[PDB]
This record gives sequence, C-alpha cells and structure tokens, in this order.
Amino acid sequence: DNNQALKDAGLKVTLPRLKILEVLQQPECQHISAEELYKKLIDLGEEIGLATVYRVLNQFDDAGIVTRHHFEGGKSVFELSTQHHHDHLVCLDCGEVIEFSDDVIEQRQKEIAAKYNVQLTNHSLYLYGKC
Amino acid sequence: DNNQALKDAGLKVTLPRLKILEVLQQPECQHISAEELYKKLIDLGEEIGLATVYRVLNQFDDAGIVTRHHFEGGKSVFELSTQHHHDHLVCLDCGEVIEFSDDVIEQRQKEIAAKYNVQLTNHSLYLYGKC
Ligand SMILES: [Zn+2]
Ligand SMILES: [Zn+2]
Ligand SMILES: [Zn+2]
Ligand SMILES: [Zn+2]
Repeated sequence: DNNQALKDAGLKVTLPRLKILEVLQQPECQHISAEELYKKLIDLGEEIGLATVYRVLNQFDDAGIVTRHHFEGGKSVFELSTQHHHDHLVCLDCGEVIEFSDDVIEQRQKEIAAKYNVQLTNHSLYLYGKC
Repeated sequence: DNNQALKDAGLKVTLPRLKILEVLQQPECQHISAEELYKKLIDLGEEIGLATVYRVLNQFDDAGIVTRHHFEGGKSVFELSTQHHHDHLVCLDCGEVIEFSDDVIEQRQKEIAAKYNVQLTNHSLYLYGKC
C-alpha cells in the first residue's frame, strides 16, 4: 500500500504526496526531474504546482523514499531508493538514463582509492553522450 | 585576458567578477567551494560578501566559465572549465580533492557506452572517502 510506505517513512499521508509517489512508481518514470514529474502530473489532469513537486521530492529525499542525483550543470533527477547499486549513462538528447554496474570499474575504484591513502566509502559515476 | 574572457562570456566586466576569477585562477584554489573562495577574498582584504560570491559563481556556471561539482552531503566545489581530463578523489574529512586518471576505467567507460550506442561527450567520476 502507498499509505503504508508514506507512514513507514515517518511522513504524514497527504494527497500531493500520494499522487507524486504514484508517478514515481511508473515503469517509465524510474529517473525523473522535478520538471518532468510536474509535466506528467499536468498531463494526468492534476493541479499540483512545481513548487509542491519540489517540496515533496525534498521531503522524500530526507525520508529515504527517493535519491537525488545532480546531473551535468543544472538538472536534478530523482528515483526511488534501492540497495542495488548502479551508475548512470545519460543521453544528452533523448532524456534517456541507462543504469549499469561494471565489475572492472567497481574494482578499479577500490585500487585507486588505495593507491592514495584513501578509505573508499562511496562514489558516483555519470557518463554523458549523444543518442 | 580576464576582461576579454568575461566579455566573451557575454558578461559585464565588474570588479567582483574580476577578483573571483583571479582567485579561481590561482593554483592552490583550483578546486574551491564558494565559502572557501569567500574566505580567501576576506584574507586578501577584499570587501566582497558571501552572497555576491554565490551569485557570481552561478553566472560563471551558466556562462561556462566554471564547472560545478556536487559532492556527497550537498556541497558545491568549483573549478574553471577545462577540456583537460581528470577525475576526483574527495576526502570527506580533510576537504582535499585529489586528481587522478585511470587508463582501465577510461577504457571500460568507452566499451559500456559503445554497448548502448552512446557517443560519450563527457563524464564525471567522484570517489568519496576518509583521509
Ligand atoms: Zn558504481
Ligand atoms: Zn539510478
Ligand atoms: Zn576538477
Ligand atoms: Zn575520467
């Protein structure tokens, strides 16, 4: 249930919250900016303004419901959380985000981290290109 | 030339814009947060407020003069834009940024994008750790 998920994240149930979460769960909205999410809601006949979308996505960010990624100069995109680690390949023209998890890259990071006297705790990797 | 760089960026040549550009051009301030850059200007006895630093840095970013990196925990580090490839190892404790480049990672990245028919335009790689 979508009520339970909200309540279980310490977040009071409200209608904007439900409607924005609903959208976040749609297969094709797996990676999404506040603007795109707002536009979807418009197409869905809703009146939720973009400021609410932002306010809600922030609350979801802090509650651990979503993860915020800051893309190349400007764009924040959101996705629902998972323990399953991935990195991102981003098309600069199609608004398309491919997830990947390469073993060799994962391993190399650990060794570079250790080449310098750095204890690796987290990373982020974004590849951008034309599709 | 700084006056020229600003004009080429379509930006009015002002004193605040000059001084912040000068700090960014200093070797030991290559990767710098707005707060660090502000503090540095105070140490030079300049009269530029923290707000002005934020605003100008944003104009620079919009204008392609600087590149912004969002690091773990929601802080922005700035550097002057370059084509000179390097990636980032970031000490969460020290607040230092170590540059690195790794042939294997760079090769794997090319193979991954090719596999999804993306022509890479650029990429960011931030490794976070304790130092
Ligand atoms: Zn990864
Ligand atoms: Zn993702
Ligand atoms: Zn850099
Ligand atoms: Zn690289």
